Amino acid sequence: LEEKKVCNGIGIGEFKDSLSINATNIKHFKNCTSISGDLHILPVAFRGDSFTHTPPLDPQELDILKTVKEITGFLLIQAWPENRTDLHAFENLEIIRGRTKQHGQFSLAVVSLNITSLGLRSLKEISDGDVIISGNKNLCYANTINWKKLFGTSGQKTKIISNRGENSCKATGQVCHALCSPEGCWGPEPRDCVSCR
Amino acid sequence: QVKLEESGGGSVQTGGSLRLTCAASGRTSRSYGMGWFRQAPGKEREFVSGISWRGDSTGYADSVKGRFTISRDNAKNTVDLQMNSLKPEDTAIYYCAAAAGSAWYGTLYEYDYWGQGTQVTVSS
Ligand SMILES: *[C@@H]1O[C@H](CO)[C@@H](O[C@@H]2O[C@H](CO)[C@@H](O[C@@H]3O[C@H](CO)[C@@H](O)[C@H](O[C@H]4O[C@H](CO)[C@@H](O)[C@H](O)[C@@H]4O)[C@@H]3O)[C@H](O)[C@H]2NC(C)=O)[C@H](O)[C@H]1NC(C)=O
Ligand SMILES: *[C@@H]1O[C@H](CO)[C@@H](O)[C@H](O)[C@H]1NC(C)=O
Ligand SMILES: *[C@@H]1O[C@H](CO)[C@@H](O)[C@H](O)[C@H]1NC(C)=O
Repeated sequence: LEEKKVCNGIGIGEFKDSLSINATNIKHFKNCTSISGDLHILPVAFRGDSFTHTPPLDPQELDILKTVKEITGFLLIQAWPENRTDLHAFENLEIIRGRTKQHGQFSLAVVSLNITSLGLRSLKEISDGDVIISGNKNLCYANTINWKKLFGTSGQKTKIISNRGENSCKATGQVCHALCSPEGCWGPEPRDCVSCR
Repeated sequence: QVKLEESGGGSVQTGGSLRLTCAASGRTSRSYGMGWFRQAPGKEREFVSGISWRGDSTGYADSVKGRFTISRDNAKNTVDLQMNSLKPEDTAIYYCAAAAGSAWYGTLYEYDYWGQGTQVTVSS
């Protein structure tokens, strides 16, 4: 029996005036599979915000998002706990539709994190909007991805810069698994292959 | 829920002064500590100056201590950065930033909203 639960995104309805996923609102994402709206994850979430009586977000509770398979809007991640090497909280995210876009441009934005891999092992479609992945000083694998297989509209482009050097990534063992096709990988394991050779 | 726009940049001669402004729009009627950053080609984005919501607390990087002055006008919803005695070593794209809360921060990792940036070129 397959069940699907739709929930409001950040900025919409129950989260009308929220800036980010935070300690107070994150419980309301439990069992959600489809986000009708956007998800913002900002630095505010982690240091807390007394002005809104919002305490700091416990990083373990991000794992609530593991049930999200779809996002109609965009995914913006601008802060993430250091001790997490990837975005496994979104390891089951399949689709980002991008009906709404950040700055009217981006459907997926991963900025200034310390991750070493994206880990979006389940991502199969970014229907609209651009992808920006910059400033992640330790992030490898991002350049291997064949984004054209994931896009859906015409002028979708990427902006992937100022991450970990490909040479430094290849120098270390951080390269797609030998079972991965030339379509890239989200990480070093076969589960992280976009497609298997 | 805050959009930021930098202005006041362009070309300047060494020894000259220049005043950058950051205009905020959107949900502006809550606490934001505001910061100024800059990114020179090749180099990574560094902190320049920061100011608290109230405007009573301010910070400056050592490279600009004495020469730069930050201020804000919460009524106009603006943040100015007065740059004097400019040097070629100040050439960079200057970014304005906001961090939800009262305090400013000296790292880029605490700021929730960023501007597009303005180029500031300093020549002999
Ligand atoms: C973290 O998530 C939580 C939960 O989603 C979130 O809490 C919500 O914050 C908003 C914004 O502060 C609250 O909504 C406000 O409630 C107060 C009191 O009733 C009202 O004064 C506000 O009304 C304003 O709205 C008008 C239009 O926006 C303004 O023009 C006018 O001046 C009014 O003052 C506003 O409705 C909401 O009550 C809470 N909800 C809960 C369950 O606590 C929090 O903001 C998030 N924090 C971050 C940093 O993301
Ligand atoms: C989520 O589903 C579980 C069943 O797995 C149920 O017990 C719970 O009430 C549902 N809601 C939340 C918020 O966890
Ligand atoms: C990410 O790494 C930087 C160092 O480049 C560090 O300053 C920052 O604190 C790290 N992130 C977090 C959430 O601590």
